[PDB]
Amino acid sequence: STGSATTTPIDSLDDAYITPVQIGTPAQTLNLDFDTGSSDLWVFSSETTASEVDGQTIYTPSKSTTAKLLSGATWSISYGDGSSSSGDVYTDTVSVGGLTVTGQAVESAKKVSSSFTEDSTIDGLLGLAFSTLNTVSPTQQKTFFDNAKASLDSPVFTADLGYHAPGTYNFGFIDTTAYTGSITYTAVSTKQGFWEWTSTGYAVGSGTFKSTSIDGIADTGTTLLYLPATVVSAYWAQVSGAKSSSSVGGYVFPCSATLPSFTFGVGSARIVIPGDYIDFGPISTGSSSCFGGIQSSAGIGINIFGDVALKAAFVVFNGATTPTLGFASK
Repeated sequence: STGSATTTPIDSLDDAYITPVQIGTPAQTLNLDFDTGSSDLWVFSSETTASEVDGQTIYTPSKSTTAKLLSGATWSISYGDGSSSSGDVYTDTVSVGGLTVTGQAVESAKKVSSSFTEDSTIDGLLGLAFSTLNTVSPTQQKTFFDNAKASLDSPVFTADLGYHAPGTYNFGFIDTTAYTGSITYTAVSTKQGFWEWTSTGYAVGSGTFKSTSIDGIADTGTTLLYLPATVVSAYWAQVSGAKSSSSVGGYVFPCSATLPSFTFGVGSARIVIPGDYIDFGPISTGSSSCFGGIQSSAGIGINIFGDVALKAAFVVFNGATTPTLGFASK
């Protein structure tokens, strides 16, 4: 089997991407944030505190003939950005782009933090990291991808995120028409539950490439590119007037600037992030100070290849017995 779904930016800055997901019988379609940095499939639901719902589409398990309460199971998750959610658990039929899993754990939110409430366009998350991070207790549950894996033509999914435009998540096959040149594969460590890999270095604009190992995670659920402070300083030093602002919470730059590209290494290959991808616009409406898309990972504890980086590539998440990551230009 295979699946193929379109993923769409939630706003004009590509802050996140939503992908339609069918849950239950008859289908209830929710728009979920596919997140390769976590491993819970959770949804706004009929059980969510009413004051914490503001425009989201909710899953109503009582209206699904295939929904079954997973007796005794609860979940609770906190994310890197400080947001959180929790609730109880159903199993139900879940389909993504024609690919169907029966008995998928669907985690029903009773509580969500304000950040989720305020984002009316995101109805939940669909985790695509390794199932070892799944927070369901007392019986840990598998991700959609883990459940689908044995049925897939090939045990892979791919992320093809668009810049200010729709893109694609595919399951079970590699679309050889979706990228240019070759795919370069690189080793993955699952020791922390993430798609963790080591970049071979970087360049700023037309500058020389610096060979240096950068350990980080491929995370579709993080907006920006978070790298070591040395790297990030070298980038923003090439932008006149750029500075790190503690009051704003990162690097800002004059909105009149033209940003340089940023290149990262995948083995001997190179992925080029165009400068425009690094512009996240005015810090506040009407401001002439703009927020940078490359930020320091210092104090996160890990480097994160988020959407800013991933959308410059066709990315293969290979879930074979020995997982790997592949990157191609497109």
